[PDB]
Amino acid sequence: TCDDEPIHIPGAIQPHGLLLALAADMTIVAGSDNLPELTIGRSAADVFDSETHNRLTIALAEPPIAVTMRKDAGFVGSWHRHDQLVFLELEPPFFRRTNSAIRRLQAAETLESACAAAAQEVREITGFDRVMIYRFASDFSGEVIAEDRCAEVESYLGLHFPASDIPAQARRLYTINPVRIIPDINYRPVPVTPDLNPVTGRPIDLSFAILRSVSPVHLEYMRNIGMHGTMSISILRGERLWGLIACHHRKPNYVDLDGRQACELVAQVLAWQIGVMEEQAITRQTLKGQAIQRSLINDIEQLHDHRAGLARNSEALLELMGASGLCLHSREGVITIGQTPPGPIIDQLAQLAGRSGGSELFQTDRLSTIIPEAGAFAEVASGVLAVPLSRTPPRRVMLWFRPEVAQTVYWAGNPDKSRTSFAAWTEQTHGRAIAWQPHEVAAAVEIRDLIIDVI
Amino acid sequence: STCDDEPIHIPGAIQPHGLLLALAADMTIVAGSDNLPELTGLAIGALIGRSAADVFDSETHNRLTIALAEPGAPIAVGFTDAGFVGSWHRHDQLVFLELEPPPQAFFRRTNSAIRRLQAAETLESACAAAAQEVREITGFDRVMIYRFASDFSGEVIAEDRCAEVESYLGLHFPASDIPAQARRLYTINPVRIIPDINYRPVPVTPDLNPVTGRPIDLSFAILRSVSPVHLEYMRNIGMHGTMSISILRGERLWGLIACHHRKPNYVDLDGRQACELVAQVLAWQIGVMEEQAITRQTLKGQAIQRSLINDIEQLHDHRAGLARNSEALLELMGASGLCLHSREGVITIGQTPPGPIIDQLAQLAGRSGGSELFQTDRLSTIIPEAGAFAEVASGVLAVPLSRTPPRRVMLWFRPEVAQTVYWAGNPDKSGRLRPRTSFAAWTEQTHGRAIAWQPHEVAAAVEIRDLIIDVIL
Ligand SMILES: */C=C/C1=C(C)C(=O)N/C1=C\C1=NC(=C\c2[nH]c(/C=C3\NC(=O)C(C=C)=C3C)c(C)c2CCC(=O)O)/C(CCC(=O)O)=C1C
Ligand SMILES: */C=C/C1=C(C)C(=O)N/C1=C\C1=NC(=C\c2[nH]c(/C=C3\NC(=O)C(C=C)=C3C)c(C)c2CCC(=O)O)/C(CCC(=O)O)=C1C
Repeated sequence: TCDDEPIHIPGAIQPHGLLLALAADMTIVAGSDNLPELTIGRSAADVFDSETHNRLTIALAEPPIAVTMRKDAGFVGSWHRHDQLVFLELEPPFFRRTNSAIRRLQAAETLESACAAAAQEVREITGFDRVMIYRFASDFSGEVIAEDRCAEVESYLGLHFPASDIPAQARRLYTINPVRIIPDINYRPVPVTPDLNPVTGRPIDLSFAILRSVSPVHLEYMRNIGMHGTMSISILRGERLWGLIACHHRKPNYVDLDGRQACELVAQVLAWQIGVMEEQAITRQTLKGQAIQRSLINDIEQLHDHRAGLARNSEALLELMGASGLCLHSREGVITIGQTPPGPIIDQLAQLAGRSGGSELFQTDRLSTIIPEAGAFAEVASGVLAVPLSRTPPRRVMLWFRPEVAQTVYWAGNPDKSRTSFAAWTEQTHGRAIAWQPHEVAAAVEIRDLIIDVI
Repeated sequence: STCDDEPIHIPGAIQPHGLLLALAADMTIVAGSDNLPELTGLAIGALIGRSAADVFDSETHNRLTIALAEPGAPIAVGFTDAGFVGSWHRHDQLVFLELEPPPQAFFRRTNSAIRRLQAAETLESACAAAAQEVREITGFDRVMIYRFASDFSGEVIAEDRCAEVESYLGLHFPASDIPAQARRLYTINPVRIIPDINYRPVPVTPDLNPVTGRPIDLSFAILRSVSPVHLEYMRNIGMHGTMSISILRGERLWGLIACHHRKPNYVDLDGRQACELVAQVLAWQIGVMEEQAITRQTLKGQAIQRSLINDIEQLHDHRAGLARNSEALLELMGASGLCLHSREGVITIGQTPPGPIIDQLAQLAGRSGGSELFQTDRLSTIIPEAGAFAEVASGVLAVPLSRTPPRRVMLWFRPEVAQTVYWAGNPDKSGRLRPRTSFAAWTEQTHGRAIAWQPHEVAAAVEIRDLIIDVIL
């Protein structure tokens, strides 16, 4: 039921800032009940006097911003257009550092040097007590991979977390609204009145609201963890939530707007910088690589036909990919090399192969989670790779697999849930095989590219 | 073409607008700008061997000592208590140090246009945005952006200039105007500013690396003296103040932000600090728009691909099938005609040349450069006798279907277009070497060229084979 809470229409905001919803050919309609007080539906040309309405409205009408109360203070004006009406949020009220951190983020050589640099700067620009960089694995559980922190605050590096610490609907949001901050986690929520879209006749969609009332479930989270000031930035490699810059603080802390814009730009930089390294390991490997591969190709290219060619040098080509066993799978011809799974090799994997192929391949570390009955066969089938020969179908799919490996994984303790406390706790992990990056995959691809020459 | 020979990293001099120091590990300053006599009282032969701190403030002394600790600019050199600007680096094995004379509103202007380049939907909407922003912040009379071609010749593809400033837009430039070595370092030294071009260079004394047997490598120098030829160049062009930024898409010199000014003009560190970022942000978008278009070409190739799947499912000869779909799929990639070359069967669909298509193009095909393709925009160039059929075969694109023997070949043909390109020059008219005196645009109209294939159009053909294969199962 975790992916079921509707967080985007919460009908409230946070007390520190105040916001207004207006009718677009500008008159103002639906009000946040955080701002009527220290300053109901109303006509919009009716804001500070023409200085901050008019010039700021025309810039909003045609194509950030800086903004007369009884109390006479000064606010920050951020906005956006969404579900067809005009939003406007208000919160209370250097350059070298930013560029030099790009300049350092550009020279960083390894994926760790990229992140601990990323982690480094956005702490030095929010002062936050802890700035962790959080990569998602495929199952979208995570691991804090690098970390930069003030002393005396507990350290969470190399630490795995449930996928559940941020649920499914929460994640589209961070895939589309790329940044979020709550300064005090014990803010008493101040409602929006009404929560009626006057336009679409239903609750106030508060999606690109950065003042939005947040989940009490994740409020429960930070009174647990004991950090009362928190912000994050999501990391987007091609519309996919790759990971998160999760910032923390023992005490509440506000980061002002142009101060929060810099934080994000860093993540964007890492979003190529990672993509830089994603691709130069992708060609550092195809080289060594060719030297030995091309050899046992000409040894499989002793093709009067292939099995006497391949399986003669398969005991060599098996050693390439951690091939505990493999299988050839044509609908008619299934050929095993090495250690064999028998019947749901054919139907429960090839149908499993190209369906939701998505034109990309299928690889998995776990099978008892992707096909439940693989649990009995973990000793030879705990993890599986498969490459289509391509149309859906005949879709003749080749596949290599891996046995299970007993690794010990650390956790913010007991992933067994409501949660309570997150001290270090070990789980021995069964039914899991050891992974793949493309010095095996790009080998595997450059296997069947090479094979397909069997014309 | 000695152009590519002149050693430019060791001019033996720096520029007057600042002063430079060369120091070893323990701050024995080795060489110095010959205007340093006017700075501490000592003529240069006396600076030599002296220590750093004495030259300096007690404040500024320590603040460099810490910056050097980390195994990167900018400190301030208030040294005695006026304020200087400290850009440094290690190079050779010694630590260089260059010196320069003396928030928010600057920086809103940055993201306002950082996030502008993020929105840009075309290159030209992006580069009249890059060039626009560079100009808003370095106030240069003219801000051009320069595209490098395959030969390292170039083209002004966008431009922003204040009115009154004569325009070099859409103009081509020879590959000689930036010779080999300049590029070799513009790849690695991404920035250069020369603020006056009739400046009298301040030499460094000595011109010796004490570290090794060399003159002084002024590679990472912002202050290094440039070639006199490139100066006679810009007296000719009529712009007496210039700055360039290198636009690097992944360690290949892609192009250049070349700013110009009628009179001299200076850009402080911050000014061109933000500007190094603009070419950075821009080298990014170029790669996004590049690859975001590979997805919308992969888009419209959908409906008409589905066409020839149903046409090989029905006919099960792909030739019969695809060559029926021929009328459209060779418009998809704007090809004139194509041909399918199986070493056994050559079937020529639409417009195509005869018997030298076979061997003189499939033995030219891929050279067993397995990861490689083949193409041209002129074929009369490479098979000279193809000049005869240059009317139907001027450019070509051609995909293998295997490691040679089997050598299956698909190939797309494009005809000859009379396109008009123009430049300053006289690209043949390019004792010492000497730079051109006139830069008025001459037009040339080109014999035997196809339209430029893009990865845009290439990604099309690329997908075709990768489905023919899918089907053949
Ligand atoms: C299934 C419900 C949840 C469980 C269990 C849980 O632990 N949290 C749950 C719900 C939400 N989390 C929301 C935001 C959020 N969660 C995290 C989790 C982390 N913080 C960290 O510091 C680290 C790792 C170092 C993790 C994994 C983060 C970072 C965020 C974003 C905000 C922040 O910076 O803390 C969330 C959304 C609330 C809302 O937007 O209304 C929910 C519902
Ligand atoms: C055969 C010798 C040379 C001829 C002729 C010539 O024109 N240049 C020759 C050698 C060098 N050129 C150097 C630098 C340089 N050249 C250019 C060329 C252009 N500038 C433009 O604005 C445009 C078009 C709009 C072109 C085609 C540039 C940009 C530069 C760099 C400096 C700048 O921004 O003006 C050069 C290097 C000198 C040095 O810096 O050491 C040499 C040797």
